[PDB]
Amino acid sequence: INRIFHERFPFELVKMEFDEKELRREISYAIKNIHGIRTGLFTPDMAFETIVKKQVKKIREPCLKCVDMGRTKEQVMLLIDIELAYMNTNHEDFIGFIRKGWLTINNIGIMKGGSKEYWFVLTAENLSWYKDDEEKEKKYMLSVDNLKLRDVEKGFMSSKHIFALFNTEQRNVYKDYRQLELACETQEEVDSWKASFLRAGVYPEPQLERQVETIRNLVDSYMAIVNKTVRDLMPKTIMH
Repeated sequence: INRIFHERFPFELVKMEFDEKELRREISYAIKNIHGIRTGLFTPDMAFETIVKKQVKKIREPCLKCVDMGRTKEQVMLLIDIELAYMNTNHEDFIGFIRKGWLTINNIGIMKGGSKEYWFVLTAENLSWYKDDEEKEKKYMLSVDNLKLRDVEKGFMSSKHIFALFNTEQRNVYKDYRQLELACETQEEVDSWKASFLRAGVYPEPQLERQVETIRNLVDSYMAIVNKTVRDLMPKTIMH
């Protein structure tokens, strides 16, 4: 049973919730107030320390519950007070810081081999084509952003219904050979694809924020260490 604790206890340490909006408000005001009258060149350190101390002070609750599940409690409190006395930034911290289907190729070059069906996956973020349906080859990748839909130039006979994907806002050609014409058996599939591409985001035919996020990245990294330590001392302090 006393080893149910020491495995329930980590659960009590992860019941803590943080209001990120209030957190970013406090970080911003901390940076501005620390510089005082100056505009500052580098991110202040006291902004990091002030936030971390506020979060560490909450660990007292689960630790006292674990004990209940005089001298023992006094030791636990002391082991938490000493966590607020010094910020050891050398302890392994960050030092120095939608639609799928088979589609054929209409414009065939030497690199295409022939007019064959390829497995195509469309997501909100990117586009991918594969020789098979295992989605492992990753032969061709194309981004949804900076992409535009195009129609086949007048004169093409609709033996197969085709839509074209052409990247227009990138210097990366993304292997857009002959405008990357993809054919379907019926027009309904082509229109469904075009709608899917546009829904994905395809074109239809202060520096203070970086500092705030950098502080947040550091605070989370440090508290990962602090939680690891308290998870280790509590099973030992109570035994001793």
